[PDB]
Amino acid sequence: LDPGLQPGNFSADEAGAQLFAQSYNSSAEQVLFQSVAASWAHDTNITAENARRQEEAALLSQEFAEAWGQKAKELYEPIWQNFTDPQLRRIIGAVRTLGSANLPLAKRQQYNALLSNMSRIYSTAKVCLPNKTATCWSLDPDLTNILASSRSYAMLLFAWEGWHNAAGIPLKPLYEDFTALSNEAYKQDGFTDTGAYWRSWYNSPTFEDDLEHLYQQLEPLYLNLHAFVRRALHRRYGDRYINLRGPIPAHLLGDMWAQSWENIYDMVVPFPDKPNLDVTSTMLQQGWNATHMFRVAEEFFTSLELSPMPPEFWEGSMLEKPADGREVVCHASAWDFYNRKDFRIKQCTRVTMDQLSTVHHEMGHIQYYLQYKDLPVSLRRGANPGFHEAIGDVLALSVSTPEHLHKIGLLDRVTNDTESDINYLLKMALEKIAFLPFGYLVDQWRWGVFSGRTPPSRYNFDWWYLRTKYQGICPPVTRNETHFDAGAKFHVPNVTPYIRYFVSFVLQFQFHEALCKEAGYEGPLHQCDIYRSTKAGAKLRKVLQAGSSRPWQEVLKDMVGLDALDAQPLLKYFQLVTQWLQEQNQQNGEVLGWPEYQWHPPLPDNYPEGID
Ligand SMILES: *[C@@H]1O[C@H](CO)[C@@H](O[C@@H]2O[C@H](CO)[C@@H](O[C@@H]3O[C@H](CO)[C@@H](O)[C@H](O)[C@@H]3O)[C@H](O)[C@H]2NC(C)=O)[C@H](O)[C@H]1NC(C)=O
Ligand SMILES: CC[C@H](C)[C@H](NC(C)=O)C(=O)N[C@@H](Cc1ccc(O)cc1)C(=O)N[C@@H](Cc1ccc(O)cc1)P(=O)(O)O
Ligand SMILES: *[C@@H]1O[C@H](CO)[C@@H](O[C@@H]2O[C@H](CO)[C@@H](O)[C@H](O)[C@H]2NC(C)=O)[C@H](O)[C@H]1NC(C)=O
Ligand SMILES: *[C@@H]1O[C@H](CO[C@@H]2O[C@@H](C)[C@@H](O)[C@@H](O)[C@@H]2O)[C@@H](O)[C@H](O)[C@H]1NC(C)=O
Ligand SMILES: O=C(O)CSCC(=O)O
Ligand SMILES: [Cl-]
Ligand SMILES: [Zn+2]
Repeated sequence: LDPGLQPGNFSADEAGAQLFAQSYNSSAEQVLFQSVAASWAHDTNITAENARRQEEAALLSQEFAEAWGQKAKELYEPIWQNFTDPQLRRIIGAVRTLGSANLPLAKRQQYNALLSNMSRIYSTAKVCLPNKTATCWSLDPDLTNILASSRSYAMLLFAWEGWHNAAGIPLKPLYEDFTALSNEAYKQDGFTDTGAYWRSWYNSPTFEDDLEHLYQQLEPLYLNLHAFVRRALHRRYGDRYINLRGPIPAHLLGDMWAQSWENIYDMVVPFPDKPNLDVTSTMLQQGWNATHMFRVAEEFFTSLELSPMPPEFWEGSMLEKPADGREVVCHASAWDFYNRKDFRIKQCTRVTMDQLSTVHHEMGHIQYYLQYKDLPVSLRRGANPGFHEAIGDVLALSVSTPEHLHKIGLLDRVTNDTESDINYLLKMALEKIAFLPFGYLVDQWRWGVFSGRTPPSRYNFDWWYLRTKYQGICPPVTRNETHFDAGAKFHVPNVTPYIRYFVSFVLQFQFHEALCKEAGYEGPLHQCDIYRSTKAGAKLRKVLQAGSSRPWQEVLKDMVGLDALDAQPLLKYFQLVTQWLQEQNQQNGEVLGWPEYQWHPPLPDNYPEGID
């Protein structure tokens, strides 16, 4: 790539490996910077030239990783793993893994070009109306808003079917080629497949057993929530479109992927007439904008004596969807340019309660970057990716409490009684409990694809098996193997792992319990607010500053006092609504689960032409 960035002479000792690590990280910052810079230029401004520059930067990275990774094994292949320094062998281990740099140039370009094509197709896909193909809808905000607020079966379906056909179908041939190239690359590193590489980041010999054990404890909660919500949908949409012993049609839960259910809170509220805990209409009434939401988030972090967002963030970030007519990736993201200075968020922010927590979630990533920027490049990661995803969510739990919402002016009164307490915990259940099966299943699908279990001829078949098995949902229309419904979820074509979200959703409640203890708080865990707790903030600062220097299991014991992940804090948090939901399901004579697994709803009568 460039002589200055290539490695020189180092001895085959542990002492030389320390010198090797320092020279690697120094040159790496420059390589990562141009790569992240070119990705930013593309994702905020999607064109052919920016894609070309993106791919050109991707090649240089692979050239860098090859030279240093090849030189690492040359010097340290047999002797590494036997070093006394835990931090060193972690760094050296990551360096010898070349990834897509194991491929020849011809295949490197194919690998890099596929990523850009899959990314381009996903973010530029549109849904046009069939009769008057003029006003085509994008995913964000148009289809997102339709799925959130529309209560028309036909309209919801048209949006769901349109998006899955638009994104999915053209992605399939490209995703097949990527999977083969990805496996070829990571097999030369000694992994069975790419999936095995992804799972290794959690450095646990019994990882799949642990996750499976956690979900078994969490399944009863989802089953009761599922049943209760199914009953409410039955009353709304009727006996034809809802089967009380079958799976719920996947377009009715208020979300394109049915990943979180908060948008149907109004339909399923236990005790209505009380102050609406969805503060979205108040935000719009008071005139909240994107800039307000990020600053409200920032203030929460600084109240814990964590770092404020630097000048570069406010200068560089994209906090609203451009009105220039530009084509942008609207999926929210948090950016580290590896120059210990430039940090940014790219978000097509809408003024809504769930977006306010998304803002917190994205700012949690940034806060992480800010806390470990002084560490060496290889250690600028979370203890595991799940830690990175859980920081912003932990604070959001405090923020969402009716007491805190009152303090920031979004809720006029909170009568502390049993009925308000059930209203809130159900709302949080629709956000947190509903997601668990989806967070768990996405990577199970991908682990099967990478391992060869799920060939192209079974992509959709295996996707909907897992969707039905875990979420208890069915496709609102018939699907075959021309469709590729997994590709209609951002993370699949953008090749970024999803298991971190299941880990994060379990872990954020372990964190929340630990911080409320250190805040000196007592009483029900779901009414805790760590706002302005410098003591709780000093606990968070230490884990964030650790980065990836210490193994996540020991980092977790210093914080929570336990070696591993644990479902108890999550169960403790929700206990009251769990008992309440079981009570209600028994009184309604509900069947938990979906015994009629084959059932699918019929089409609307004049769909699509006529209904529009
Ligand atoms: C809303 O109502 C709930 C239910 O009554 C309140 O929970 C109760 O809060 C009080 C005061 O914080 C807790 O008192 C504490 O009890 C422990 C004993 O475990 C004691 O060591 C402390 O010194 C303190 O006296 C009480 O435990 C707690 N009840 C339960 C069942 O957890 C809640 O505080 C109310 N929320 C608001 C904002 O007023
Ligand atoms: C093109 C660069 C990426 C956008 C970025 N990488 C860098 C070096 O800034 C990155 O992976 N950021 C992670 C948050 C994250 C970052 C690092 C971690 O170790 C873990 C999480 C992130 O923003 N994830 C988001 C989803 C996402 C993930 C990857 C993308 O390319 C785009 C969006 P979120 O989970 O907040 O919905
Ligand atoms: C979007 O990217 C394109 C390039 O892919 C940018 O277009 C160039 O802009 C520079 C700077 O003004 C001009 O000198 C070039 O003539 C343009 N080239 C082409 C091919 O159009 C464009 O500026 C970017 N848009 C934004 C808002 O940054
Ligand atoms: C896959 O399905 C395609 C379209 O689906 C069919 O027609 C639409 C309008 C709906 O009525 C739906 O229920 C039907 O299944 C077919 O055109 C295509 O041939 C199918 N692909 C394969 C390989 O069979
Ligand atoms: O809602 C979020 O952003 C957190 S869950 C991850 C996802 O979006 O798929
Ligand atoms: Cl992950
Ligand atoms: Zn995230």
